Amino acid sequence: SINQKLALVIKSGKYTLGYKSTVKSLRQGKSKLIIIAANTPVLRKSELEYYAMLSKTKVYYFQGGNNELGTAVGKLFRVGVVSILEAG
Amino acid sequence: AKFLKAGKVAVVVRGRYAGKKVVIVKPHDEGSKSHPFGHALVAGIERYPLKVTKKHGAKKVAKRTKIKPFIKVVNYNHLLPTRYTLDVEAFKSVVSTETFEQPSQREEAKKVVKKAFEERHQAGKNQWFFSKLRF
Amino acid sequence: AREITDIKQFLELTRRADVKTATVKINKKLNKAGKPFRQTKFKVRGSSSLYTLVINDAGKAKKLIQSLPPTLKVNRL
Amino acid sequence: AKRTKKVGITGKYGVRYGSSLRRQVKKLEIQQHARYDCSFCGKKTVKRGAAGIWTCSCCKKTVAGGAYTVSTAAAATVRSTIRRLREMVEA
Amino acid sequence: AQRVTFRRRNPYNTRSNKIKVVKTPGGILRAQHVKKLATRPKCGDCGSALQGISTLRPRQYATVSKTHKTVSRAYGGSRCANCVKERIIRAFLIEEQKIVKKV
Amino acid sequence: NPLTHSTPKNFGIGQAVQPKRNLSRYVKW
Amino acid sequence: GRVIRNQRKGAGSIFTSHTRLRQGAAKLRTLDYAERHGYIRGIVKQIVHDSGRGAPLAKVVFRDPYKYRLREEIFIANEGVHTGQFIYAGKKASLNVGNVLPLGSVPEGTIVSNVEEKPGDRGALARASGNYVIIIGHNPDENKTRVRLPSGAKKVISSDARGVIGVIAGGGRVDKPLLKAGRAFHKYRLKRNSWPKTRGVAMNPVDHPHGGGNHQHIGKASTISRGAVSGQKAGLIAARRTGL
RNA sequence: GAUGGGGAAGCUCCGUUUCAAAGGCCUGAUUUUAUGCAGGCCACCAUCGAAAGGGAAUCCGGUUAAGAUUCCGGAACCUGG
RNA sequence: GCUUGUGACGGCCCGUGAAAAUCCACAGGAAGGAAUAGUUUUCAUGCCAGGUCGUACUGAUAACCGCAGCAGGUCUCCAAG
Ligand SMILES: [Cl-]
Ligand SMILES: [Mg+2]
Ligand SMILES: [Mg+2]
Ligand SMILES: [Mg+2]
Ligand SMILES: [Mg+2]
Ligand SMILES: [Mg+2]
Ligand SMILES: [Mg+2]
Ligand SMILES: [Mg+2]
Ligand SMILES: [Mg+2]
Ligand SMILES: [Mg+2]
Ligand SMILES: [Zn+2]
Ligand SMILES: [Zn+2]
Repeated sequence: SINQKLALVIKSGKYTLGYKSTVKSLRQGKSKLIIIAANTPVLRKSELEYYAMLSKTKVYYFQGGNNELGTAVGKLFRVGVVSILEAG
Repeated sequence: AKFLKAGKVAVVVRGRYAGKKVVIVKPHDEGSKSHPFGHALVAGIERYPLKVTKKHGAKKVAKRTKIKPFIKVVNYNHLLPTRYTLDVEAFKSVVSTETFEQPSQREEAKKVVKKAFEERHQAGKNQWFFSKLRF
Repeated sequence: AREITDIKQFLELTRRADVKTATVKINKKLNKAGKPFRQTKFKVRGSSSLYTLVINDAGKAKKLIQSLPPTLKVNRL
Repeated sequence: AKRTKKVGITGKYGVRYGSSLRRQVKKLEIQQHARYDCSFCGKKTVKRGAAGIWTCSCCKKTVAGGAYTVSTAAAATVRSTIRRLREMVEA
Repeated sequence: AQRVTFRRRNPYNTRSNKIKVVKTPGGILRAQHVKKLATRPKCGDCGSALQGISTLRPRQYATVSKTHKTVSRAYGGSRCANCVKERIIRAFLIEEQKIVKKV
Repeated sequence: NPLTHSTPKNFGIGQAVQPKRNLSRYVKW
Repeated sequence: GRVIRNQRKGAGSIFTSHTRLRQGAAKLRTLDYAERHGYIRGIVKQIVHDSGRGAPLAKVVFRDPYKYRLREEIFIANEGVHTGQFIYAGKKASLNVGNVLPLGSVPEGTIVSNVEEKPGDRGALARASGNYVIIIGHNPDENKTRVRLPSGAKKVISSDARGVIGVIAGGGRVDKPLLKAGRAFHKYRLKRNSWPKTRGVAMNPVDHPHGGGNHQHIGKASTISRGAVSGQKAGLIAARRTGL
């Protein structure tokens, strides 16, 4: 159940939402895991993978669109990529 | 975990140098007195050398291998880092924050960069850096 | 058609080898709130365009007339 | 307030053309004037241009579809049939 | 109260026969024929108007300087900055993927 | 030697444009 | 009498098709070396409306195999095809919507559209909106394929004839009533001059075989034999049966 | 609406890129002279059809018995070289 | 406020609402070029030329068509309190 594990890290851990802030975390090496929605453009998805490969960051693919990923985090807006800074 | 170092090769995305390959010389992670953003000092190629075959004469080979360099301060968001590297110790000292804000000092620095690039192109190494990106 | 403001570039036009005539126009105009003054406009007839120099200082206008080349034809008013 | 009881969008036709014909037009006019979710951006910004043409306001991606709906029932059945056949002939 | 007339022999209100009423130094109202308005050049990828490009009729571009008709960047007067950015990112990422597919 | 490189062309279907070949068999006489 | 209405249409003076706003003839690619051996990839640039045609059209651009340039094709778009989608045409193409394959390279039950009657005529069957062809069997010997047509007829076609996977977009168009004479007027304004239609019984005998009489009636059987000549074939031609 | 072709006893008919060996501007080669002779480029293949469609470029003042955005005075603009 | 131009939007279609000449930009890198010297006529200034045909007036209860100086017919722009 990825939804339950992701729900808990919001309350007790440090997370980041959005493409621009996710790239900044990867550039600074402060990201431990990035979650990518299913309906994101492939060009954007392939660019996040290249950043994660350089910084040696694990990549998880979410089985759902940006609408579903926003609900899993706990937001009323669409989320494209989630960056996990520190787990709770 | 950090990859923006003093030998990383990146691709310029904006600013009259878009599509040009560049190498990072001095990075500034947390802004500065000017440029209040993450930026790096880079040196790149403005005019790539042309392809050389066996049929070209001595005078023509030397003409087609000329490299026009440039020096620029670029925001991090306008760069696309790669997995390639290029040592900058041959011209790391000349290119710094002081070499800017002076028209004459910029020209002297670029002359040093041109010498390093041309010698680097001779006895071919870092071939991906000297090949123009097609887009 | 074209207005020139620099005094130095006006003097070279009078000896550009394609200029034959010039005219001097005197206009009595008022300042923002007080007494009027004498405005002098120097127009140089070029081959392709007319160049006009406008100065509101009467003292400087007298000096420019003296320094105007004698070969150039000048029309008064 | 509720302006009309049952005519809805078909109130522009007044009392003409017969109620049964106006009832059938109402069902299909609602479908063609509605907004639909975009499968590429995730936003509900898909509207019809000409018949069979559906364009997203944000993505600017245009998808060929049905005359009055983005996807017809028959077309959905076709996708399932092609997917089933493709897997059999590939592995 | 002063009324005007066409100044050409075309008496019909077509696109090429548009007029504007102006007042002359002679103190009278006279019609002035105006040309059709120009259209901004568009991007070759997304169709949006190009920034930094003069808006002129097609034959007027042969009289203005080159600086009016281009931007100092690759694909200057053809594609906008965002489309050029996508071209460079797409070109680099695909070529990198081709290398790893070869091996 | 270090300035010239080998860049073979792929003449397969969907690859680089085909080169000029002898088409005398197909000439419309 | 005089020449009747259906005879005058063959002269083609005022009955020609109105083709000013047409986007171009909708055809497949010319069958070349790439099609019959491997496959070639194309890109959908835009999906546009075509005047006089219910189904939309797709503009697909391919690379010229023998010359450095781009070639543009006009296809009839199937449901699900979108702008920016890669289209694969050839013998070795995959079984996906929008791909062009010969009928001998698909399994039984495949739904196809814009089917060639013969290999190289660039599409003849299942072109109207919402129509498709069903593959029902194959004959590996003598290279034949059995297909089912939109009218229900069974036809035997060569397995080298090409087709597009999917169903023609724009289906369900005919389910909405036109609801008034004005909408019918604008429909035929972009097609041809065949509307409105005057009934033959409302004419005079000089004009139509149904014309005349103190009452409005036909007077003789409306079923007309196949062997009748021009000027007589008004009504139900070679009807096997009539009635509901 | 010609040509290439095919019909018609024939006046003529069909057809408009058609079952055709359908053509010329960038030069190089030459200082006998004017363009013969070498690569490559391009195959689009007559012409007619709008004084309201498309389209390079002018305005003000003055002047006649009767002309003027055309003449006069002044001030501009476009194309070709 | 009136006339008109224009901008950003919205409604409508089983109707989605010309073509070509012409002009420009970009991609590409064939050639051509500097040291006692060359290229730029897409920066400025300066030089020359721009043929042929139409152009008066009416446009209507008298200049057009109706046997005519006929209460008929005949496209359009400007629009004061
Ligand atoms: Cl009839
Ligand atoms: Mg006109
Ligand atoms: Mg009757
Ligand atoms: Mg009869
Ligand atoms: Mg009978
Ligand atoms: Mg003929
Ligand atoms: Mg003509
Ligand atoms: Mg007069
Ligand atoms: Mg007159
Ligand atoms: Mg008369
Ligand atoms: Zn979308
Ligand atoms: Zn763009």
